[PDB]
Formats: sequence, structure tokens, C-alpha cells
Amino acid sequence: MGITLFVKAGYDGESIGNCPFSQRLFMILWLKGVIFNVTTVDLTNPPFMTFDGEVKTDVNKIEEFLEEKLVPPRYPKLGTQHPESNSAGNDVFAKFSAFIKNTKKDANEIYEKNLLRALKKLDSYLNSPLPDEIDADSSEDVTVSQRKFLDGDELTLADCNLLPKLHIIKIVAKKYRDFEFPSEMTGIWRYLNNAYARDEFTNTCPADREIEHAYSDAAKRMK
Repeated sequence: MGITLFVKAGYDGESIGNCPFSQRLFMILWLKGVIFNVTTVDLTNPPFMTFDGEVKTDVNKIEEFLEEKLVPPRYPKLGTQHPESNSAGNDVFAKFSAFIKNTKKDANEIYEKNLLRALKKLDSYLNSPLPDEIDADSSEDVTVSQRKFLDGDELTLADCNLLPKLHIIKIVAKKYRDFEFPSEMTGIWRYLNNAYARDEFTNTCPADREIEHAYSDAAKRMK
């Protein structure tokens, strides 16, 4: 009620800028179905939010606040039902940042292998069925999860945190390191295919040029 989300402005001064925390909060509010306005800021630090005139800062307190204040039946709970969903891929962005901010040719291999290692852990979580996912009477073979998202078939707070980060990695690492999520990471890709088909994810992504511009220091050759 009376909600505005203030997000980082882009390089142009007007567009939605690169910021995985702004996009997370944007996604949370959209997924709640609550009516809210969005305003970009040029320049305390975005993102922040006005909820009934009162200002809220800090992404996590805002997330906590929204989950506590926007409750069923008017608004869905978006908390995860499986704690592991909050840990899956929780190091991926950090390993990407180390990978992408590295300047030494000699260290790209380790950074890339550590990034790929973190991706494979997330890929496996997305191919491993969740508890209560598989019909008890199913056979005892290897079972690949067909669920849509991290925690089930619905987007949850875990997806809102992780997807902005996967998006940045996908765009930036391609642009500046010729790096792509390996096609044999079918779990990650099934997940991305499912997510990009949702307005809440696709339509809150900053333009590619914005994300690329934010990491333009990666264009310099490793030494």
C-alpha cells in the first residue's frame, strides 16, 4: 500500500541500471502481485522502498519486511519450503566476480574452474528431485527433476536472489571472456529457460548494454 521501489539508474541516467539487488526486490514485489511504482535514481544508495510513506532500506530487511507484511490470502508467501534452495548456487556470483575481475592470465584457469565447479553444484541441485517431488510409487532409477524453479514449480525468494546474478554472469562472461554456461549443464539451462519465460524475470532485467557497461573494465586484456 503506497509502495514505491527506487532502483539504480542506468548509464543514460534514466534506464533501469545494472544492480542484482534492485532486480531482486523488483521481482519480489512483482511476484507478490502488489501494486507498486518504480523510480530510478541518478545521484542513500538504491535500492530502497517507501511502504506507506515510511522508508525502508537494506535489501534483506526489505525482503523480510515484504514477506511479513504482504501475506495470504491477498499476497502469496514466497519463502522457500526447502532450506537447501537458499544455499544452491550461493557462491556462484562470488566466483564469477573473482573470475571476471581477475587480470592475470596465469590465474584464469583456476578462477574459471572454480566458477564451473560452483555452477555444476547448482546444476546438480536443479536436476536432483526435491523431497516429496517424486511419486512414491515411481521406480528406483535415476530421476531427473522436471520442476520449474529452485524450490518447486513456483518462483520463490531464492529465485529472486539468484536469477539476477545468473543473468549478469551470462551476459558479462560471454561478452568479456567468451564464457557460456556449458550446454551439458541441462539443469541450469532448464532453469533459465523456465525463468526467462516469466515477465517477472525477463522484464526486470537491465538492458544488456547496461550490464555490459557496468563491467567494461573486463574488456582489458589479461596480463
